[PDB]
Amino acid sequence: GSHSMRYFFTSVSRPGRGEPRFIAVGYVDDTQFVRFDSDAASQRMEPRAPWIEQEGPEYWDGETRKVKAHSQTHRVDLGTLRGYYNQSEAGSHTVQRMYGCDVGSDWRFLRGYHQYAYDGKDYIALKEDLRSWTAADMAAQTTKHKWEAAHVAEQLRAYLEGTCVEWLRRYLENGKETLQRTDAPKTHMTHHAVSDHEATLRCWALSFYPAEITLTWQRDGEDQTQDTELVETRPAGDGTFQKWAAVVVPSGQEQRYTCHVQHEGLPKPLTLRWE
Amino acid sequence: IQRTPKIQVYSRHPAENGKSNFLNCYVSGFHPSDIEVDLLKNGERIEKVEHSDLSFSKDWSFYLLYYTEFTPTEKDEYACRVNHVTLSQPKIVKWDRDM
Amino acid sequence: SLYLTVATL
Repeated sequence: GSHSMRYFFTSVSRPGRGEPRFIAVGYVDDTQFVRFDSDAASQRMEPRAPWIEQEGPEYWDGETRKVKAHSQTHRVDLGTLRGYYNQSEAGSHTVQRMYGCDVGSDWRFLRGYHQYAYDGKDYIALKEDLRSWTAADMAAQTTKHKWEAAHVAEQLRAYLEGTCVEWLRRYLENGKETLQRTDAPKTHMTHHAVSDHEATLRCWALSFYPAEITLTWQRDGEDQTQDTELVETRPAGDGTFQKWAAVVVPSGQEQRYTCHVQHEGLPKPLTLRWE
Repeated sequence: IQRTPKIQVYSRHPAENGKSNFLNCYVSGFHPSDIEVDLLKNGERIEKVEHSDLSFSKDWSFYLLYYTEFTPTEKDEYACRVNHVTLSQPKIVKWDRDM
Repeated sequence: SLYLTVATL
């Protein structure tokens, strides 16, 4: 299946005193493998997965050097943006950045990305063709003109199609024991009487990986959304994910309902029906 | 802009009295990132609580997982207390074994 | 592996 590598960066200004809070995390698919927190004592890029600990000293020194350079750019950006939007220096603001690459099922470059946000809203993003920019407003337009003249897209395209893909493949191999393994959801159903004539059926999907999944309820072979509830997919905390979907039904009619589970770790979708 | 946090309180493994587990409070869809999250035991804050590294979704809203190792009982009550700029007062979501 | 150069806004 396809795979991806992504880096997330968040910088929060602190007008009261000192420098912005900077936090960066790296991910391969749904597995975090590195992080950097300006508030931490190491002041170094740190491992968050066993398979990346294999990397030698030159790796960590290079990554640390580069991530620090990123925080400084963000620090500068927070100031530049404050001016563009003509904002006070007393309020705290946020700059976020995300970039990375995807490899298709053929393990070749599929797509790349590089987007930026200010105070939780799109600011500027590299288009899919990795040659043009999408600017949300006139502040972002000035940035766009500057990056076009400096040919920033060309430099990024080189990384996204080359370096990015090359390292993603390296990580996929080094951590193949987990990164290239799918964990099928473990499923079961619970029953809870809410009244003398009504009962709730909850369909559970546990300890699965990756996070992508679909849970659907059917009544007599027909999809049902009325009287149902599905919670957002949530992390179990051990690297896997969880989710459930519930439906309220007439006591005694539980057998008409079936829960359908689709996940790439499943050869065919699962179908559950209450006892 | 600002966005209010969605909250989910749940255990990593099926709740079983007397058996060690992990209590989770997953907060997502919020902005800005500054947030206060405490796990409570019978109303009191738990000290040994950790959280994942700050990350965010496609729409830029943030998410964080706060967790602590715990042992559920029939009496003890657990909940997650969340405070954010978008909230007039601290929000509290009690832990339900069936959710 | 992180990108090398980072252009400012």
